Amino acid sequence: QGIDPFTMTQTVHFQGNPVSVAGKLPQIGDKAKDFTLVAKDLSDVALSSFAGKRKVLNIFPSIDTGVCAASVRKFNQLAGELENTVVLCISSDLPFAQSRFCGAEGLSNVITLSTLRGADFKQAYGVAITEGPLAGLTARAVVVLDGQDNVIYSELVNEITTEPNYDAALAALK
Amino acid sequence: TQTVHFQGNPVSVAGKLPQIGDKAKDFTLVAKDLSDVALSSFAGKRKVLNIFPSIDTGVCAASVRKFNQLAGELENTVVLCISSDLPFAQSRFCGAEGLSNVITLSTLRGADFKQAYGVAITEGPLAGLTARAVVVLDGQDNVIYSELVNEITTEPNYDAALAALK
Repeated sequence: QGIDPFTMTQTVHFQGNPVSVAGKLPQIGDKAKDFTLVAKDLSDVALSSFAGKRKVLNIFPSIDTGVCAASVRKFNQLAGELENTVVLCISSDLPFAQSRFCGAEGLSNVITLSTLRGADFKQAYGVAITEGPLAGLTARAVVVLDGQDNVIYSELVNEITTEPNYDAALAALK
Repeated sequence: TQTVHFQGNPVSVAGKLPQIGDKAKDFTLVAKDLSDVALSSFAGKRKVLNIFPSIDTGVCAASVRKFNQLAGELENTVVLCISSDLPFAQSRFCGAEGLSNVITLSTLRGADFKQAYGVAITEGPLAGLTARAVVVLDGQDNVIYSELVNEITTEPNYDAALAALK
C-alpha cells in the first residue's frame, strides 16, 4: 500500500480535551487545492485569483475578538509587507464579524475570508473541527504556498489557543 | 423555491416556510456558550422563531427590540433569535441582548434547520445565510403565525405576530 496507517488521525486540544479534526493538513511539497471563500463585501474569492503570488493561509477557529496577542498581528503585518505576498486570514466567522479582527484590520495585503461559502475548503485543507463545542469551526493552522501553489510550510497547532511557529512560516518565504 | 428580495435584488430561498396549522420540525441549534439547544427543550411554551440574515449589528430599529422584549415578557413564551452568525457575534444584537426569555441560536450546527423552515438562501451574495422570517409556534409546536418578508430589509408584521399569541 502507498499510504501510512501509523500516522494517527488529526487531534487538537481545547480546554485540556482532545478534539478530532477531519482530513489531513497539506504538507510541504503538496499541491494546494483550489478553493473559493467569502470576502468582507460578500463576494466570492478563489485561490486562483492570487496566481503567481505567495500566500499565507492563516486559519483560525475565530478572529471575532476585541483583544489579541501582538504576535498574531505582527506576523500578519510582516508577511503582508514581503514582496509578492498575500495573507489570507480564514475563519468560520461571517464577513460581518471578521472586519473587527484585532490581528488583520488595516494591514497591507492582509484579507479576511469566511467559510460562509463553502465548507469544501475545510475538508480539502484538513481543518474541520468535528467534535465538542467547537464542531463546525476550523482548527488553528498555518499553510504557506509559493507562487505556484506548492506548500512550503504547514502546521496544525496541537492546542487551539497556542500560537503557530510564526518564525518558521516567515523563514519559508525568505 | 420561494423568491424574496434584498433592496429590490431577487433572492432565491429554498424549502417551504411552515404555514399556520403545520407541525414545526424539530431542530438543534447553537447557543451563546456553544451548547446545543433543541426545540423540544421548550415543550409546552410558545415560541417566537425570529429569523434574520444577520443580527451582528451595533445599530438596530427600536421595533425589533420592543417586539422581542414584549413577546419574551409574556408568560410561557420564549423568543428564539436565529441566524447564521456565529455565537461569538450574536451577543452584540441590540434586539436580543439583556432581554428576559430571548435567546440567540446559531446554525453553526444543525444547519438543515434552514431548508426545513424554508429560509435557506442557496445562491447569490447572501447564499449560506437565512432569509428574514417570523414563525410563531404554540405549546405543541403547531404554527400559529408565519411570515417570510418579500423584502429582506423590511420588518415582519410584529403586531400580527403578537396578536397570534394573545
